[PDB]
Amino acid sequence: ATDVEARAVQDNGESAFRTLRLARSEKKFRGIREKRAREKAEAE
Amino acid sequence: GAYKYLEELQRKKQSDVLRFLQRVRVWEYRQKNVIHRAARPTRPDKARRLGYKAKQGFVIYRVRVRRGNRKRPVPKGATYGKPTNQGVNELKYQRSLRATAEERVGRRAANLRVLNSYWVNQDSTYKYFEVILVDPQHKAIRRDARYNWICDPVHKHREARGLTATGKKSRGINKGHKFNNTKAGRRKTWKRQNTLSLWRYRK
Amino acid sequence: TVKTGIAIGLNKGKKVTSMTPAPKISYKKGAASNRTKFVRSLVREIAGLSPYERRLIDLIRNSGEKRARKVAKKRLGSFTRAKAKVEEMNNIIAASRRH
Amino acid sequence: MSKITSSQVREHVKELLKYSNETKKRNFLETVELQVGLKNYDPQRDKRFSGSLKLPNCPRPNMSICIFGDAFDVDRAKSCGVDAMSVDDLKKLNKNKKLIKKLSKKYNAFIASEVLIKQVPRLLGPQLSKAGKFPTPVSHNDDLYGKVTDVRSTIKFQLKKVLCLAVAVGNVEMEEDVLVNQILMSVNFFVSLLKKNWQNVGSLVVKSSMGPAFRLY
Repeated sequence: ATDVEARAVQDNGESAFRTLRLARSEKKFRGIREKRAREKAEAE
Repeated sequence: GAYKYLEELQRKKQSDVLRFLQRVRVWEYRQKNVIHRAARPTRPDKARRLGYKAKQGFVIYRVRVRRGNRKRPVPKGATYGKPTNQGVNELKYQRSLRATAEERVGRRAANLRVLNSYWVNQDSTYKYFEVILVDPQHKAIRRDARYNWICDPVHKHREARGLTATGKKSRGINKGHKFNNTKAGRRKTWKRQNTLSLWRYRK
Repeated sequence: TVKTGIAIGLNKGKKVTSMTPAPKISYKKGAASNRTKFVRSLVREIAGLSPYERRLIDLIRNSGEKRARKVAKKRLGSFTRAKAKVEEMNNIIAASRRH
Repeated sequence: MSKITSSQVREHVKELLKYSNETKKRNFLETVELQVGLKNYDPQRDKRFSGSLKLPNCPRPNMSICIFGDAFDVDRAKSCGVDAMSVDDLKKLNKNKKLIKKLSKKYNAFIASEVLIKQVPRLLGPQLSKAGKFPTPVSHNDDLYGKVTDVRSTIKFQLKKVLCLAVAVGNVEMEEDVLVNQILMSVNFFVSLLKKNWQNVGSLVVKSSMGPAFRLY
Protein backbone atom coordinates (compact mmCIF):
# COMPACT_ATOMS: atom_id res chain seq x y z
CA ALA A 1 0.00 0.00 0.00
CA THR A 2 1.27 3.45 -0.74
CA ASP A 3 -1.38 5.83 0.62
CA VAL A 4 -5.07 6.24 1.60
CA GLU A 5 -8.29 6.66 -0.33
CA ALA A 6 -8.86 10.33 0.55
CA ARG A 7 -6.93 12.90 2.54
CA ALA A 8 -6.57 16.66 2.90
CA VAL A 9 -5.72 18.71 -0.22
CA GLN A 10 -2.68 20.87 0.35
CA ASP A 11 -1.76 23.33 -2.38
CA ASN A 12 1.26 25.47 -1.66
CA GLY A 13 1.11 26.73 -5.28
CA GLU A 14 4.05 25.59 -7.42
CA SER A 15 2.71 24.31 -10.67
CA ALA A 16 4.18 20.74 -10.64
CA PHE A 17 4.37 21.37 -14.35
CA ARG A 18 6.72 24.22 -13.78
CA THR A 19 8.62 22.22 -11.21
CA LEU A 20 9.31 19.72 -13.94
CA ARG A 21 10.17 22.33 -16.52
CA LEU A 22 12.64 23.85 -14.13
CA ALA A 23 14.03 20.52 -13.04
CA ARG A 24 14.44 19.46 -16.62
CA SER A 25 16.22 22.70 -17.03
CA GLU A 26 18.75 22.76 -14.18
CA LYS A 27 20.00 19.44 -15.50
CA LYS A 28 20.27 20.89 -18.99
CA PHE A 29 22.48 23.82 -18.18
CA ARG A 30 24.29 22.07 -15.38
CA GLY A 31 27.63 21.53 -17.12
CA ILE A 32 27.57 24.89 -18.85
CA ARG A 33 27.09 26.73 -15.56
CA GLU A 34 29.90 24.68 -14.13
CA LYS A 35 32.07 25.89 -17.04
CA ARG A 36 31.22 29.46 -16.17
CA ALA A 37 32.35 28.66 -12.62
CA ARG A 38 35.63 27.26 -13.88
CA GLU A 39 36.15 30.26 -16.27
CA LYS A 40 35.22 32.80 -13.53
CA ALA A 41 37.15 31.17 -10.70
CA GLU A 42 40.14 31.47 -13.02
CA ALA A 43 39.88 35.32 -13.17
CA GLU A 44 43.61 35.82 -12.37
CA GLY B 1 55.49 -21.23 -3.12
CA ALA B 2 57.63 -21.35 -6.27
CA TYR B 3 54.66 -21.39 -8.53
CA LYS B 4 53.99 -17.72 -7.98
CA TYR B 5 57.52 -16.77 -9.04
CA LEU B 6 57.23 -19.02 -12.07
CA GLU B 7 54.01 -17.23 -12.95
CA GLU B 8 55.45 -13.75 -12.77
CA LEU B 9 58.68 -14.70 -14.51
CA GLN B 10 56.85 -16.15 -17.50
CA ARG B 11 55.21 -12.79 -18.02
CA LYS B 12 58.59 -11.28 -18.95
CA LYS B 13 59.07 -12.96 -22.31
CA GLN B 14 61.24 -10.18 -23.66
CA SER B 15 63.62 -10.26 -20.71
CA ASP B 16 67.22 -11.29 -21.29
CA VAL B 17 66.82 -14.51 -19.41
CA LEU B 18 63.55 -15.70 -20.94
CA ARG B 19 64.70 -15.22 -24.50
CA PHE B 20 67.90 -17.03 -23.85
CA LEU B 21 65.61 -19.83 -22.73
CA GLN B 22 63.05 -19.24 -25.48
CA ARG B 23 65.74 -19.53 -28.11
CA VAL B 24 67.44 -22.67 -26.96
CA ARG B 25 64.26 -24.56 -26.18
CA VAL B 26 62.68 -23.65 -29.53
CA TRP B 27 65.55 -25.14 -31.49
CA GLU B 28 65.33 -28.31 -29.39
CA TYR B 29 61.65 -28.97 -30.24
CA ARG B 30 62.07 -28.18 -33.94
CA GLN B 31 64.58 -31.07 -33.98
CA LYS B 32 62.17 -33.54 -32.36
CA ASN B 33 59.14 -35.00 -34.18
CA VAL B 34 56.09 -32.71 -34.90
CA ILE B 35 54.12 -34.64 -32.28
CA HIS B 36 56.22 -35.99 -29.44
CA ARG B 37 55.54 -37.19 -25.87
CA ALA B 38 56.78 -34.69 -23.29
CA ALA B 39 58.46 -36.01 -20.17
CA ARG B 40 56.98 -33.34 -17.93
CA PRO B 41 55.44 -29.93 -18.22
CA THR B 42 58.00 -27.35 -19.14
CA ARG B 43 55.64 -24.94 -17.42
CA PRO B 44 54.50 -26.76 -14.32
CA ASP B 45 52.74 -23.66 -12.99
CA LYS B 46 50.80 -23.22 -16.25
CA ALA B 47 49.94 -26.87 -16.46
CA ARG B 48 48.81 -27.00 -12.88
CA ARG B 49 46.39 -24.16 -13.19
CA LEU B 50 44.82 -25.59 -16.29
CA GLY B 51 44.05 -28.77 -14.34
CA TYR B 52 47.26 -30.75 -14.55
CA LYS B 53 48.31 -32.94 -11.63
CA ALA B 54 51.45 -34.98 -11.18
CA LYS B 55 49.92 -38.47 -11.02
CA GLN B 56 49.63 -41.53 -13.15
CA GLY B 57 46.89 -40.94 -15.71
CA PHE B 58 47.98 -37.36 -16.57
CA VAL B 59 49.87 -37.06 -19.91
CA ILE B 60 51.68 -34.05 -21.48
CA TYR B 61 52.10 -33.88 -25.28
CA ARG B 62 54.19 -31.45 -27.34
CA VAL B 63 53.10 -30.43 -30.81
CA ARG B 64 54.08 -28.14 -33.70
CA VAL B 65 51.64 -26.52 -36.09
CA ARG B 66 52.38 -24.31 -39.18
CA ARG B 67 51.73 -20.64 -38.77
CA GLY B 68 50.11 -18.21 -41.14
CA ASN B 69 46.86 -17.98 -43.09
CA ARG B 70 44.78 -20.77 -44.65
CA LYS B 71 45.48 -21.05 -48.42
CA ARG B 72 42.19 -21.83 -50.02
CA PRO B 73 42.84 -25.30 -51.63
CA VAL B 74 41.38 -24.92 -55.22
CA PRO B 75 43.23 -25.66 -58.48
CA LYS B 76 45.21 -22.62 -59.58
CA GLY B 77 43.18 -20.17 -57.48
CA ALA B 78 40.16 -20.76 -59.71
CA THR B 79 37.05 -20.25 -57.65
CA TYR B 80 34.20 -20.66 -60.11
CA GLY B 81 31.63 -18.11 -59.10
CA LYS B 82 30.87 -14.58 -57.95
CA PRO B 83 33.80 -12.22 -57.39
CA THR B 84 33.02 -11.81 -53.62
CA ASN B 85 34.15 -15.39 -53.37
CA GLN B 86 37.27 -15.08 -55.46
CA GLY B 87 39.78 -14.76 -52.63
CA VAL B 88 42.29 -17.53 -52.09
CA ASN B 89 44.96 -15.74 -50.17
CA GLU B 90 43.86 -13.46 -47.34
CA LEU B 91 41.59 -16.11 -45.88
CA LYS B 92 41.98 -16.88 -42.26
CA TYR B 93 40.47 -20.02 -40.53
CA GLN B 94 38.02 -19.83 -37.82
CA ARG B 95 39.80 -22.10 -35.38
CA SER B 96 43.03 -21.21 -33.66
CA LEU B 97 46.38 -22.87 -34.10
CA ARG B 98 46.03 -24.18 -30.52
CA ALA B 99 42.93 -25.95 -31.66
CA THR B 100 44.76 -27.74 -34.51
CA ALA B 101 47.42 -28.64 -32.01
CA GLU B 102 44.95 -30.16 -29.60
CA GLU B 103 43.11 -31.98 -32.40
CA ARG B 104 46.18 -33.66 -33.87
CA VAL B 105 47.55 -34.86 -30.56
CA GLY B 106 44.08 -35.98 -29.54
CA ARG B 107 43.95 -38.30 -32.56
CA ARG B 108 47.39 -39.49 -31.83
CA ALA B 109 46.22 -40.55 -28.39
CA ALA B 110 42.66 -41.69 -29.07
CA ASN B 111 42.55 -43.37 -25.69
CA LEU B 112 43.45 -40.21 -23.80
CA ARG B 113 41.06 -37.32 -23.32
CA VAL B 114 42.20 -33.82 -24.09
CA LEU B 115 41.98 -31.71 -20.95
CA ASN B 116 43.68 -28.51 -22.04
CA SER B 117 46.72 -27.02 -23.77
CA TYR B 118 49.04 -24.07 -23.33
CA TRP B 119 51.35 -22.12 -25.66
CA VAL B 120 55.06 -22.61 -25.14
CA ASN B 121 56.95 -20.96 -28.03
CA GLN B 122 56.94 -19.90 -31.65
CA ASP B 123 59.17 -19.01 -34.55
CA SER B 124 58.16 -17.80 -38.01
CA THR B 125 57.23 -21.23 -39.21
CA TYR B 126 55.54 -22.91 -36.23
CA LYS B 127 53.64 -22.26 -33.02
CA TYR B 128 54.47 -24.84 -30.33
CA PHE B 129 52.05 -26.18 -27.73
CA GLU B 130 52.16 -28.48 -24.75
CA VAL B 131 48.82 -30.35 -24.52
CA ILE B 132 47.61 -31.68 -21.19
CA LEU B 133 45.65 -35.02 -21.41
CA VAL B 134 44.05 -37.56 -19.05
CA ASP B 135 43.64 -41.36 -19.26
CA PRO B 136 39.99 -42.02 -18.41
CA GLN B 137 40.71 -45.72 -18.03
CA HIS B 138 43.48 -45.40 -15.45
CA LYS B 139 41.97 -46.21 -12.09
CA ALA B 140 43.85 -43.32 -10.52
CA ILE B 141 41.55 -41.18 -12.61
CA ARG B 142 38.51 -43.39 -12.52
CA ARG B 143 38.40 -43.14 -8.77
CA ASP B 144 39.07 -39.40 -8.02
CA ALA B 145 35.86 -37.45 -7.69
CA ARG B 146 37.53 -34.33 -9.08
CA TYR B 147 38.51 -35.83 -12.42
CA ASN B 148 36.32 -38.90 -13.23
CA TRP B 149 33.83 -36.61 -15.06
CA ILE B 150 36.29 -36.76 -17.95
CA CYS B 151 35.67 -40.52 -17.97
CA ASP B 152 32.13 -40.09 -19.18
CA PRO B 153 31.23 -40.62 -22.79
CA VAL B 154 29.96 -37.03 -23.53
CA HIS B 155 33.58 -36.01 -23.26
CA LYS B 156 34.94 -38.10 -26.10
CA HIS B 157 37.11 -35.77 -28.28
CA ARG B 158 36.13 -32.59 -26.59
CA GLU B 159 38.94 -31.02 -28.63
CA ALA B 160 37.17 -31.96 -31.81
CA ARG B 161 33.81 -30.36 -30.90
CA GLY B 162 35.24 -27.09 -29.70
CA LEU B 163 34.67 -27.80 -25.98
CA THR B 164 38.21 -27.23 -24.69
CA ALA B 165 38.89 -23.67 -23.57
CA THR B 166 40.10 -22.72 -27.03
CA GLY B 167 37.01 -24.28 -28.62
CA LYS B 168 34.71 -22.29 -26.42
CA LYS B 169 36.59 -19.12 -27.26
CA SER B 170 36.35 -19.43 -31.05
CA ARG B 171 32.85 -20.72 -30.76
CA GLY B 172 32.17 -17.42 -29.17
CA ILE B 173 30.65 -18.74 -26.01
CA ASN B 174 30.25 -15.81 -23.56
CA LYS B 175 27.35 -13.98 -21.89
CA GLY B 176 26.59 -10.53 -23.26
CA HIS B 177 25.26 -8.24 -25.99
CA LYS B 178 28.56 -8.85 -27.63
CA PHE B 179 27.72 -12.51 -27.99
CA ASN B 180 24.16 -12.57 -29.34
CA ASN B 181 25.07 -14.37 -32.53
CA THR B 182 27.06 -17.20 -31.19
CA LYS B 183 26.39 -18.11 -27.56
CA ALA B 184 23.67 -20.58 -27.04
CA GLY B 185 25.56 -21.81 -30.09
CA ARG B 186 25.50 -20.14 -33.48
CA ARG B 187 23.95 -22.61 -35.80
CA LYS B 188 21.38 -23.39 -33.09
CA THR B 189 20.47 -19.86 -32.52
CA TRP B 190 20.04 -19.23 -36.22
CA LYS B 191 17.69 -22.14 -36.47
CA ARG B 192 15.50 -20.83 -33.68
CA GLN B 193 15.24 -17.37 -35.08
CA ASN B 194 14.46 -18.78 -38.50
CA THR B 195 11.77 -21.33 -37.44
CA LEU B 196 8.14 -20.58 -38.23
CA SER B 197 6.03 -21.54 -35.15
CA LEU B 198 2.35 -22.21 -35.67
CA TRP B 199 -0.08 -23.03 -32.91
CA ARG B 200 -3.20 -25.25 -33.10
CA TYR B 201 -5.12 -22.11 -32.44
CA ARG B 202 -3.35 -19.79 -34.81
CA LYS B 203 -2.20 -16.77 -32.94
CA THR C 1 22.85 10.04 -3.78
CA VAL C 2 19.38 10.87 -2.39
CA LYS C 3 16.76 11.13 -5.11
CA THR C 4 14.60 14.23 -5.62
CA GLY C 5 11.39 12.19 -5.58
CA ILE C 6 10.24 13.43 -8.97
CA ALA C 7 10.60 11.84 -12.42
CA ILE C 8 13.04 14.13 -14.21
CA GLY C 9 15.90 16.25 -13.42
CA LEU C 10 19.08 15.87 -11.51
CA ASN C 11 18.54 13.23 -8.89
CA LYS C 12 15.48 11.85 -10.56
CA GLY C 13 13.58 8.99 -8.91
CA LYS C 14 11.85 7.43 -5.92
CA LYS C 15 12.82 8.20 -2.35
CA VAL C 16 13.26 4.93 -0.61
CA THR C 17 14.75 4.56 2.91
CA SER C 18 18.22 3.47 2.05
CA MET C 19 20.51 0.71 3.20
CA THR C 20 24.08 0.43 1.87
CA PRO C 21 25.12 -3.28 1.71
CA ALA C 22 28.18 -5.12 3.03
CA PRO C 23 31.11 -4.88 0.63
CA LYS C 24 31.72 -7.78 -1.80
CA ILE C 25 35.36 -9.06 -1.87
CA SER C 26 35.33 -9.66 -5.59
CA TYR C 27 35.50 -5.86 -5.95
CA LYS C 28 38.85 -6.07 -4.32
CA LYS C 29 40.03 -8.23 -7.21
CA GLY C 30 42.71 -5.81 -8.30
CA ALA C 31 44.20 -5.16 -4.88
CA ALA C 32 47.94 -5.33 -4.16
CA SER C 33 48.88 -7.77 -1.45
CA ASN C 34 52.17 -8.05 0.38
CA ARG C 35 52.92 -11.39 -1.23
CA THR C 36 52.51 -10.09 -4.74
CA LYS C 37 54.44 -6.88 -4.15
CA PHE C 38 57.41 -8.87 -2.95
CA VAL C 39 57.48 -11.41 -5.82
CA ARG C 40 56.98 -8.78 -8.49
CA SER C 41 59.73 -6.61 -7.02
CA LEU C 42 62.05 -9.65 -6.82
CA VAL C 43 61.28 -10.93 -10.24
CA ARG C 44 61.87 -7.42 -11.61
CA GLU C 45 65.39 -7.08 -10.31
CA ILE C 46 66.08 -10.67 -11.20
CA ALA C 47 65.01 -10.45 -14.80
CA GLY C 48 65.71 -6.75 -15.48
CA LEU C 49 64.17 -4.37 -18.09
CA SER C 50 63.12 -5.52 -21.58
CA PRO C 51 64.08 -3.91 -24.92
CA TYR C 52 61.16 -1.56 -25.29
CA GLU C 53 61.56 -0.59 -21.62
CA ARG C 54 65.14 0.51 -22.24
CA ARG C 55 64.20 2.59 -25.31
CA LEU C 56 61.55 4.07 -23.07
CA ILE C 57 63.71 5.42 -20.24
CA ASP C 58 66.29 6.96 -22.59
CA LEU C 59 63.46 8.55 -24.43
CA ILE C 60 62.40 10.10 -21.13
CA ARG C 61 65.76 11.36 -19.98
CA ASN C 62 66.52 12.68 -23.48
CA SER C 63 63.10 13.92 -24.72
CA GLY C 64 60.51 14.34 -21.94
CA GLU C 65 57.39 12.58 -20.60
CA LYS C 66 55.34 13.51 -23.63
CA ARG C 67 57.43 11.87 -26.33
CA ALA C 68 57.64 8.95 -23.92
CA ARG C 69 53.87 8.61 -23.67
CA LYS C 70 53.32 9.07 -27.36
CA VAL C 71 55.58 6.13 -28.07
CA ALA C 72 54.71 3.94 -25.12
CA LYS C 73 51.12 4.43 -26.32
CA LYS C 74 51.95 2.82 -29.65
CA ARG C 75 54.08 0.13 -28.12
CA LEU C 76 51.50 -0.93 -25.62
CA GLY C 77 47.89 -0.96 -26.32
CA SER C 78 46.71 2.46 -25.26
CA PHE C 79 47.24 5.91 -23.88
CA THR C 80 46.19 5.06 -20.39
CA ARG C 81 48.63 2.09 -20.05
CA ALA C 82 51.32 4.28 -21.67
CA LYS C 83 50.76 6.69 -18.82
CA ALA C 84 51.11 3.91 -16.29
CA LYS C 85 54.19 2.55 -18.09
CA VAL C 86 56.02 5.89 -18.21
CA GLU C 87 55.27 6.47 -14.49
CA GLU C 88 56.78 3.10 -13.70
CA MET C 89 59.85 4.04 -15.78
CA ASN C 90 60.11 7.32 -13.94
CA ASN C 91 60.10 5.41 -10.69
CA ILE C 92 62.81 3.10 -11.97
CA ILE C 93 64.92 6.16 -12.93
CA ALA C 94 64.35 8.02 -9.65
CA ALA C 95 64.52 5.31 -6.99
CA SER C 96 67.60 3.87 -8.73
CA ARG C 97 69.93 6.09 -10.74
CA ARG C 98 69.40 8.84 -8.12
CA HIS C 99 68.57 8.53 -4.38
CA MET D 1 77.38 8.22 10.49
CA SER D 2 74.37 10.44 9.89
CA LYS D 3 74.08 9.05 6.39
CA ILE D 4 73.57 5.46 7.53
CA THR D 5 70.58 6.27 9.67
CA SER D 6 68.85 7.85 6.57
CA SER D 7 67.66 5.85 3.56
CA GLN D 8 67.80 7.78 0.30
CA VAL D 9 65.55 5.31 -1.66
CA ARG D 10 62.95 5.09 1.06
CA GLU D 11 60.24 7.71 1.16
CA HIS D 12 58.90 7.69 4.77
CA VAL D 13 55.59 8.95 6.16
CA LYS D 14 55.61 12.17 8.38
CA GLU D 15 55.71 10.34 11.69
CA LEU D 16 58.28 7.57 10.75
CA LEU D 17 61.05 9.79 9.48
CA LYS D 18 61.29 12.91 11.66
CA TYR D 19 60.83 15.38 8.88
CA SER D 20 59.27 17.33 11.64
CA ASN D 21 58.91 14.34 14.15
CA GLU D 22 61.31 11.69 15.84
CA THR D 23 64.25 10.30 13.81
CA LYS D 24 66.19 13.64 12.94
CA LYS D 25 66.46 14.47 16.60
CA ARG D 26 69.26 11.86 16.28
CA ASN D 27 70.43 13.42 12.93
CA PHE D 28 71.06 16.94 14.12
CA LEU D 29 74.59 16.73 15.41
CA GLU D 30 75.31 20.30 16.44
CA THR D 31 75.92 21.73 19.92
CA VAL D 32 73.31 24.39 19.51
CA GLU D 33 69.57 23.74 18.93
CA LEU D 34 69.16 23.50 15.15
CA GLN D 35 66.14 24.53 13.23
CA VAL D 36 64.36 21.91 11.19
CA GLY D 37 63.22 23.28 7.79
CA LEU D 38 60.82 22.31 5.01
CA LYS D 39 61.54 22.23 1.32
CA ASN D 40 59.25 21.59 -1.65
CA TYR D 41 59.83 21.13 -5.40
CA ASP D 42 56.63 22.66 -6.66
CA PRO D 43 55.60 22.52 -10.20
CA GLN D 44 54.74 26.14 -10.70
CA ARG D 45 55.37 28.59 -13.60
CA ASP D 46 57.10 31.93 -14.20
CA LYS D 47 53.71 33.76 -13.93
CA ARG D 48 53.19 35.87 -10.82
CA PHE D 49 49.88 34.38 -9.83
CA SER D 50 51.19 30.89 -10.12
CA GLY D 51 53.81 31.70 -7.49
CA SER D 52 53.21 30.35 -3.99
CA LEU D 53 53.24 33.03 -1.27
CA LYS D 54 51.31 33.26 2.03
CA LEU D 55 52.02 32.92 5.71
CA PRO D 56 51.08 29.87 7.86
CA ASN D 57 50.70 30.10 11.63
CA CYS D 58 52.68 27.33 13.24
CA PRO D 59 50.61 25.78 16.15
CA ARG D 60 53.79 25.38 18.05
CA PRO D 61 56.52 28.02 17.50
CA ASN D 62 59.78 28.17 15.62
CA MET D 63 61.03 28.82 19.17
CA SER D 64 63.25 31.65 18.00
CA ILE D 65 63.00 35.16 19.38
CA CYS D 66 62.11 37.84 16.82
CA ILE D 67 62.33 41.52 17.65
CA PHE D 68 59.84 43.63 15.78
CA GLY D 69 59.99 47.25 14.83
CA ASP D 70 56.56 48.41 13.74
CA ALA D 71 55.62 51.86 12.47
CA PHE D 72 52.11 53.08 12.88
CA ASP D 73 50.02 56.33 13.39
CA VAL D 74 47.38 57.32 16.06
CA ASP D 75 45.58 54.79 18.39
CA ARG D 76 47.35 52.16 16.21
CA ALA D 77 50.76 53.18 17.88
CA LYS D 78 49.10 52.66 21.25
CA SER D 79 47.71 49.34 20.10
CA CYS D 80 51.27 48.54 18.92
CA GLY D 81 52.88 48.70 22.45
CA VAL D 82 50.61 45.79 23.68
CA ASP D 83 52.35 43.13 21.53
CA ALA D 84 55.42 44.86 20.18
CA MET D 85 59.09 45.47 21.02
CA SER D 86 59.76 48.94 19.49
CA VAL D 87 56.72 51.19 18.73
CA ASP D 88 57.64 53.59 15.96
CA ASP D 89 56.07 56.76 14.60
CA LEU D 90 56.13 58.02 10.94
CA LYS D 91 58.99 60.30 12.19
CA LYS D 92 61.18 57.22 13.00
CA LEU D 93 61.91 56.35 9.36
CA ASN D 94 64.78 58.91 9.40
CA LYS D 95 66.52 57.00 12.29
CA ASN D 96 66.43 53.59 10.39
CA LYS D 97 67.59 55.54 7.28
CA LYS D 98 70.63 56.85 9.12
CA LEU D 99 71.92 53.38 10.33
CA ILE D 100 69.82 51.62 13.06
CA LYS D 101 68.49 48.30 12.02
CA LYS D 102 68.03 46.43 15.28
CA LEU D 103 64.95 44.43 14.39
CA SER D 104 64.35 41.03 12.64
CA LYS D 105 61.28 42.16 10.68
CA LYS D 106 58.96 45.08 10.26
CA TYR D 107 55.11 45.44 10.17
CA ASN D 108 53.33 48.75 9.07
CA ALA D 109 49.83 50.28 8.75
CA PHE D 110 47.93 51.07 5.52
CA ILE D 111 48.04 54.75 6.65
CA ALA D 112 51.78 54.35 7.16
CA SER D 113 52.35 52.96 3.71
CA GLU D 114 52.97 56.37 2.10
CA VAL D 115 55.89 56.99 4.47
CA LEU D 116 56.91 53.40 4.15
CA ILE D 117 57.81 53.85 0.51
CA LYS D 118 61.01 55.83 1.39
CA GLN D 119 62.09 52.92 3.61
CA VAL D 120 61.82 50.38 0.77
CA PRO D 121 65.23 50.88 -0.95
CA ARG D 122 67.01 49.95 2.37
CA LEU D 123 64.36 47.20 3.32
CA LEU D 124 63.54 45.52 0.01
CA GLY D 125 66.97 43.76 -0.38
CA PRO D 126 66.79 41.82 2.87
CA GLN D 127 62.99 41.45 1.96
CA LEU D 128 62.00 43.08 5.24
CA SER D 129 59.63 45.50 3.30
CA LYS D 130 56.01 45.16 4.28
CA ALA D 131 53.67 43.72 1.69
CA GLY D 132 50.02 42.49 1.70
CA LYS D 133 51.44 39.38 0.05
CA PHE D 134 53.43 38.47 3.25
CA PRO D 135 50.54 39.86 5.57
CA THR D 136 52.58 42.72 7.25
CA PRO D 137 50.11 45.59 6.70
CA VAL D 138 46.63 45.33 8.14
CA SER D 139 44.67 47.74 10.34
CA HIS D 140 44.10 44.69 12.70
CA ASN D 141 47.78 45.22 13.53
CA ASP D 142 47.41 44.03 17.15
CA ASP D 143 46.26 40.53 16.31
CA LEU D 144 48.95 40.12 13.56
CA TYR D 145 51.93 41.02 15.86
CA GLY D 146 50.49 38.28 18.09
CA LYS D 147 50.69 35.89 15.21
CA VAL D 148 54.28 36.76 14.14
CA THR D 149 55.53 36.49 17.77
CA ASP D 150 53.57 33.24 18.28
CA VAL D 151 55.56 32.26 15.17
CA ARG D 152 53.76 32.89 11.94
CA SER D 153 56.22 31.94 9.28
CA THR D 154 56.79 33.35 5.86
CA ILE D 155 56.63 31.50 2.56
CA LYS D 156 58.12 32.61 -0.70
CA PHE D 157 58.50 30.65 -3.92
CA GLN D 158 61.84 31.07 -5.51
CA LEU D 159 62.47 31.79 -9.23
CA LYS D 160 64.00 28.34 -8.88
CA LYS D 161 60.52 27.04 -7.93
CA VAL D 162 61.46 25.57 -4.61
CA LEU D 163 59.45 26.74 -1.63
CA CYS D 164 60.95 26.92 1.85
CA LEU D 165 60.49 27.82 5.51
CA ALA D 166 61.72 26.82 9.01
CA VAL D 167 59.12 24.70 10.91
CA ALA D 168 60.45 24.32 14.42
CA VAL D 169 63.60 23.40 16.30
CA GLY D 170 64.87 19.82 16.21
CA ASN D 171 64.85 19.70 19.98
CA VAL D 172 61.07 20.28 20.26
CA GLU D 173 59.14 17.04 20.80
CA MET D 174 58.12 14.68 17.93
CA GLU D 175 54.43 15.06 18.50
CA GLU D 176 54.66 18.82 18.54
CA ASP D 177 56.74 18.89 15.42
CA VAL D 178 54.37 16.80 13.36
CA LEU D 179 51.54 19.20 13.92
CA VAL D 180 53.66 22.08 12.53
CA ASN D 181 54.69 20.35 9.25
CA GLN D 182 51.07 19.33 8.77
CA ILE D 183 49.72 22.85 9.03
CA LEU D 184 52.46 24.09 6.72
CA MET D 185 51.73 21.42 3.98
CA SER D 186 48.01 22.03 4.38
CA VAL D 187 48.62 25.78 3.93
CA ASN D 188 50.94 25.07 0.89
CA PHE D 189 48.48 22.69 -0.70
CA PHE D 190 45.60 25.08 -0.66
CA VAL D 191 47.67 28.22 -1.82
CA SER D 192 48.40 26.21 -4.92
CA LEU D 193 47.00 27.84 -8.00
CA LEU D 194 44.63 26.03 -10.31
CA LYS D 195 46.75 27.39 -13.25
CA LYS D 196 49.72 25.15 -12.04
CA ASN D 197 50.00 21.74 -13.65
CA TRP D 198 50.01 18.14 -12.34
CA GLN D 199 51.17 17.44 -8.73
CA ASN D 200 51.61 20.78 -6.93
CA VAL D 201 53.66 18.84 -4.29
CA GLY D 202 56.25 17.34 -6.64
CA SER D 203 58.70 16.48 -3.91
CA LEU D 204 58.69 17.04 -0.19
CA VAL D 205 61.91 16.98 1.94
CA VAL D 206 62.78 18.27 5.47
CA LYS D 207 66.26 18.60 6.87
CA SER D 208 67.98 20.06 10.05
CA SER D 209 70.81 22.56 9.65
CA MET D 210 73.86 20.34 9.52
CA GLY D 211 72.46 16.95 8.76
CA PRO D 212 71.39 14.78 5.77
CA ALA D 213 67.85 14.93 4.58
CA PHE D 214 65.04 12.39 4.38
CA ARG D 215 62.10 12.77 1.96
CA LEU D 216 58.41 12.54 2.92
CA TYR D 217 55.73 11.34 0.51
